[PDB]
Amino acid sequence: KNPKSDKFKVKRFHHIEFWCGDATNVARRFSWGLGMRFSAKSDLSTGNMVHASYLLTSGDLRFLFTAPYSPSLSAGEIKPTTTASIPSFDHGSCRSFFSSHGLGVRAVAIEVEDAESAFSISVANGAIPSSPPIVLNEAVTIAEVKLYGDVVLRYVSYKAEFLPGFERVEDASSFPLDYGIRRLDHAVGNVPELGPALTYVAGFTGFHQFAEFTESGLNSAVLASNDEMVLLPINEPVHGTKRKSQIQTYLEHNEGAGLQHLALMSEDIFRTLREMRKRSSIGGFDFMPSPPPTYYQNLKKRVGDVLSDDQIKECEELGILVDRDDQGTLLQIFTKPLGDRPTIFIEIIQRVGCMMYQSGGCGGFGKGNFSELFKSIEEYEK
Amino acid sequence: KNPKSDKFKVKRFHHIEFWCGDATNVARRFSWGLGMRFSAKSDLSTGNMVHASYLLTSGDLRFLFTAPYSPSLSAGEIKPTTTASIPSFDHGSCRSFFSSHGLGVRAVAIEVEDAESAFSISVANGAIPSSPPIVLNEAVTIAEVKLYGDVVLRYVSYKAEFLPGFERVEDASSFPLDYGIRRLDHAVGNVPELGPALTYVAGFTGFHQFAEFTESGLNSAVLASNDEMVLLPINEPVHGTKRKSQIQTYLEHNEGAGLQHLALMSEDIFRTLREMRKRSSIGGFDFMPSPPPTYYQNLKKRVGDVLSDDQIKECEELGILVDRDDQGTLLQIFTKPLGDRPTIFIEIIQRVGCMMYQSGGCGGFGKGNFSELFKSIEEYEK
Ligand SMILES: CCCCCn1ccc2c(C(=O)Nc3nnnn3C)ccnc21
Ligand SMILES: CCCCCn1ccc2c(C(=O)Nc3nnnn3C)ccnc21
Ligand SMILES: [Co+2]
Ligand SMILES: [Co+2]
Repeated sequence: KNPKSDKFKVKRFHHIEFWCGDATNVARRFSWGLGMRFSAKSDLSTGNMVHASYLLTSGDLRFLFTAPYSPSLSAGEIKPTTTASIPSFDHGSCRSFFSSHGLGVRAVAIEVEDAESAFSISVANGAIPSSPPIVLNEAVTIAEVKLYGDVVLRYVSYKAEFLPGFERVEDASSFPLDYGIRRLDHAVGNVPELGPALTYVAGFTGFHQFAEFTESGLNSAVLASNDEMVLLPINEPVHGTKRKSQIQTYLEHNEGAGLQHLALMSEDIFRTLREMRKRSSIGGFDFMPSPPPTYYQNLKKRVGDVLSDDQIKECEELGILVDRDDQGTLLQIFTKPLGDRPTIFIEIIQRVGCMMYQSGGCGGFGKGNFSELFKSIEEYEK
Repeated sequence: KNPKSDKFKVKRFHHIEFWCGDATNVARRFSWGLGMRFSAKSDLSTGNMVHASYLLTSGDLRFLFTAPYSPSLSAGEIKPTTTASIPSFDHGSCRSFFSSHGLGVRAVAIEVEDAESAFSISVANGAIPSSPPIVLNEAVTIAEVKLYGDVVLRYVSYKAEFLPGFERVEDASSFPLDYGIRRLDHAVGNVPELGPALTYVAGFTGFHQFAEFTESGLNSAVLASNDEMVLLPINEPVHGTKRKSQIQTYLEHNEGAGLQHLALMSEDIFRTLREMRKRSSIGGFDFMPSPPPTYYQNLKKRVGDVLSDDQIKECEELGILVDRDDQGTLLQIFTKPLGDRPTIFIEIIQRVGCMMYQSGGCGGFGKGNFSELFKSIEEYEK
């Protein structure tokens, strides 16, 4: 059941912002590893004396990488006179975030009808303000509230081309990489306690529970906007298990709550994973270990309806996971952590079914793969 | 004249250590961009709870990228019980370095006969101690003194395979990239005052002046070991010029003195630059703007002895600079800055001449290219 209870008009995921120590090196690694184009910049060359910000795009997916310059470059500025293109940026907050968490997502940004209204309604409904609404060049409004840990939910609204003060990247520097990724499907937080986290976020957004999960080491639940295109799962650890909770491992290495993974939808997950796997050892991203061939021997018994044995053969080569709802089927795979710490990682997914356009969350989030991978591992020892 | 006055036995450049916020992303970017192999690691997976360190190699060139983990992972350790593999590492020093300078070189490491003797003699001769000699697994001794700014000169000596506690990288993760780079040729510091800097470094090493330079915006001089294989140039700015000194720009954006560039010798600079230029826009390194065709039209008049017109044609395609000594010829090119700030960059070089092996510094360091590039620019306006 979908009570359609959003307290303000939400459209789509807009962008994800990473706070880095060096935005250049992270952005170039991600660009090559994920096949994203360099599409906009705000930095010294555009007159920004405060922060360096580089935008990568693939389809509708927008990854922003930001790092501070020396505060000495902008010591004479005040907020009214700032050369920053993102007004919520703060040297001290950014350095504190990165020193505490390492490389990670600072902002999950959603496009709304009216960012000032969204901020006002959010705060009136319990949200903790982070950055008040600010109008950029009478064209875009941006506002931020706290989501979990040091991650903020960022509202962006446009009157009528990322942000004012960002310049389009010249095509000689913008190589048209594309491995098939097209949009952000969901963004998942890890927190120490799920109940209070859900009550807080659902409280100021009005997002409704879409799904929920629960020996796997976690409990989780998914918050969703009215049309269920903005999906915000949250995990908490389950203590006492023989194998230690990876949610707890995350919290320890991340120094508390934060964004656990970003799921990126591909229009052709086989092409995406072929392209990403070719680059894993030459600057790209590594993938989690493949499931045993038992898992794929069982796959015919569960999705032989949807995938040909040739297409299942291809899943086995690429190490792709498959799960199935009563409503749709999900193809998914997980990278190893994106940086030094065993914290944030990326999920590549593709959904089949729920045609009306495709409805959000078609096929779920892969809950069934906990059991079937444990079963497949038991069957391999044989 | 070479007074051969080293106060201790110096062998060769051993490695360069970068202090990063995320070693993973910088190391993968550098590996792809420069064609270096992932060859050793010390991190969580090897039991290091303190820092993540990844070693890249090409020929004899060794680039080390290190970042701190959360201090909470190692809060119960003390120096006698540390899981760090580099004993000079300190969470606070590393975070302070990176927050102040951004991505940069922390250590210029040279292999010596006896690192404890080298440290003792250095300090007895005015060096500022940074990390006392420490014996690792009765196999390697490491010690550090201050060089300039927050950069240290690191001594390493081996009794009889990077460092103890580092593990060789498994070949499945170690892709054998190689674009022709073979060793570090020289490493250059920028300081506010050259005299005191030279007096300090030459004082504790006994390195002798190899060369010196001086409207270009700087004054410089080169310190060299007995056989002139360890070359340590130092630059200071020249104020008042119409165009602002890039040495001064460095000092402002770096928050003081530091390492300006690393010159990497290639066994085939044409292959190296073809390979690096192919990757500039897909995660690698960008190069400084090419000199005008006038520069190459003049090149026949100065090195037509050494390079065929076909080989000069190839320099023009790749944007390679050429300078010439009375003793040898130098091919060189410069990258754009390696990170967000206009601070550290890389030079690719190849030397021809001075065959005995090749003697160090053959062809100089390119001083003649200041005039000839200014001349070539004047001739292009035509
Ligand atoms: C034993 C590992 C085998 C794969 C099990 N496995 C299945 C899904 C999944 C997610 C994930 O994608 N979780 C999510 N995404 N949105 N909501 N949630 C809760 C993250 C980490 N391991 C996962
Ligand atoms: C106007 C720019 C045209 C190139 C002029 N140009 C010639 C050499 C050079 C170095 C360099 O390599 N300097 C060095 N290396 N070792 N010692 N020194 C002093 C660094 C930056 N621009 C340089
Ligand atoms: Co997921
Ligand atoms: Co040089």
